[PDB]
Amino acid sequence: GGLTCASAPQGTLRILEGPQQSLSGSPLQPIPASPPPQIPPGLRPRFCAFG
Amino acid sequence: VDVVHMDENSLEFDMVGIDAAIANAFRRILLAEVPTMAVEKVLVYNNTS
Repeated sequence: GGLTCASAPQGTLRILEGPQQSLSGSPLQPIPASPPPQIPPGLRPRFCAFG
Repeated sequence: VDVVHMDENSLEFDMVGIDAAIANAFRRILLAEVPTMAVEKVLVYNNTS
């Protein structure tokens, strides 16, 4: 138990978690565009001129 | 004058050969110068509504 000074280390291992990327890199999934306003069907001339 | 349709509370007719001055005179009299009866003074006694 003299606890002498040992030599300098050769290198460094570093352990850390890696993320999973099987999900991302996929084609994007955007929010679907709301439709442009379309005229309602069944619009008729309700007003007829008097006389 | 040619009457098209007349029931209660509606009347379509024609005036043929009269000018816009007299026709507009008749329209304006009907709008604003034929007299009727309408409520003017309201004497309230109680109104809890």
